[PDB]
Amino acid sequence: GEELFTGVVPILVELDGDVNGHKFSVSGEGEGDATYGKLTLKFICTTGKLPVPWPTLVTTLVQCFARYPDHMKQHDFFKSAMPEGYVQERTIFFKDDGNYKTRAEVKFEGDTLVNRIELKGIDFKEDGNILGHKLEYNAIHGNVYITADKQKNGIKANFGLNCNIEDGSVQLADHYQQNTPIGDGPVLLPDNHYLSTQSKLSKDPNEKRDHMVLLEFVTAARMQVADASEEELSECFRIFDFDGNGFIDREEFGDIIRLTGEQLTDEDVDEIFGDSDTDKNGRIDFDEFLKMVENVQPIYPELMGGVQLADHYQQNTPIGDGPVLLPDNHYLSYQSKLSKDPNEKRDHMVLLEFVTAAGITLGKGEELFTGVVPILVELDGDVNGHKFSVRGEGEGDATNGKLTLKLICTTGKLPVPWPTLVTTLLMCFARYPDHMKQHDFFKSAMPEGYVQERTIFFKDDGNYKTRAEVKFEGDTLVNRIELKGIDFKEDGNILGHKLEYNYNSHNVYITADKQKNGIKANFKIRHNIE
Ligand SMILES: [Ca+2]
Ligand SMILES: [Ca+2]
Repeated sequence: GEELFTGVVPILVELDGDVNGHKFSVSGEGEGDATYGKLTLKFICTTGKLPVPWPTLVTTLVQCFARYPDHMKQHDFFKSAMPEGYVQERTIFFKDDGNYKTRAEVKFEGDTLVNRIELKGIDFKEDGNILGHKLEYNAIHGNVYITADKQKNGIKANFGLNCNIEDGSVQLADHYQQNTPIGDGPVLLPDNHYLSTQSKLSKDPNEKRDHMVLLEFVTAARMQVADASEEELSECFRIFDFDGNGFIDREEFGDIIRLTGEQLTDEDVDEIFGDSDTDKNGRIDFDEFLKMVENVQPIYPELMGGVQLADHYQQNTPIGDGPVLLPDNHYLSYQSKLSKDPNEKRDHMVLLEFVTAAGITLGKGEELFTGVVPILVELDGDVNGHKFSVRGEGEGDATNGKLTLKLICTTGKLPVPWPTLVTTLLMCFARYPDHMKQHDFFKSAMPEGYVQERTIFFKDDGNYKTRAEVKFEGDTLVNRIELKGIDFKEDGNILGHKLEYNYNSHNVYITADKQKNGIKANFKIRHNIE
């Protein structure tokens, strides 16, 4: 016990850095107010031009200023180590680039809180997104998951931080953190929890040097099921239970836990599954899931926090009278990269989709997709009376389950966010493994093609109804769509444009519909809000 953080405390930050031999120094000053979770800092590069983007360094450049609510004061390791302070060490893995390693001492000198850091970066690409300065200068946010490290009298933390790339895509930085106290005195060791962190980056008009003004909020939180509605907990469970049978099995848990962060091995996954399946029946029931949400703090905040759910109900029917393949149950694993063509002036979306068939253990018109195949996409839509059109082109590569599209709004400004149309705007380009080729309805209906219909239910907002014909005209695969949307809120997340420009991974669970000579599927899409 000793909260030197009752009122407003002055901060000093000093960083000495070396990334791929490019050395630099940063100095910062400002103030922290713990009782709100508020930091205000200005940082100067004192060595001229900073050889990495400012937002890569935000996390390195004072978690002692977090606001711990009254029910969590006994979980604040950071303040408990003051005034002698703590060592903070990290490794930060930039996906498809290099890594930073950092060591800092955070402590009081007089009445000023000081963060002193050495940072070493290696194996960066000289023209990747970091050394090539291809990151936007925006705002970053995330949740820092804290667990006790009893053996060092400290804490560990892990989190994935996303920063926007200039092309509209998203750069992942995987953080592994360790804190240990400098002095010998007692410290608070916490239950599992997280810091909700928002960072706002701006410039000072009156500063010539390379620099960053930072406004940051940090709030401690701990997920408790008692703080969520039956509806919210049901939804969360259904993300996991994507085959709809009412229980979570090991294959399901595998895929869906890996959406909470990139940091889990097959063994971590076996361990959490084993610990959550309290009666050892090989499935996680609803009650077991409730306790697993408190035990594994990332589950709810990462799957459902700041997320607009979109419930998809889908049906596919052949256009021709020819024989088709009606599959056994299975799913399509989807990953999606959204970006922007820097030379297109119209409102548009570049969409890259990776699609592979899974979920059956090894335990005719396919020939048309051997084959890089050109695509045409045409959508005409009406949402709450707002008319629009999209027209696009690209290519599908079935054997790598890859497709690329550029999609243009030809009616000016698109009155809904582009991500709400991703599922509407080519399942025939899935890669079906060799043991599942007899389960690929989509290719089997080509060249005459299939009708794809859906209803999409945006939680606490309106719905889209869609009908598309997917077929070959010549050597071009064509998706033609009508969409009708009703009962949207004019300032909800769709018509108010409050959805981020990125996309999560999802599994589409497919079952046969023998009575229609087709298939159906239902899946939940998770759209990030802001
Ligand atoms: Ca299930
Ligand atoms: Ca069980």
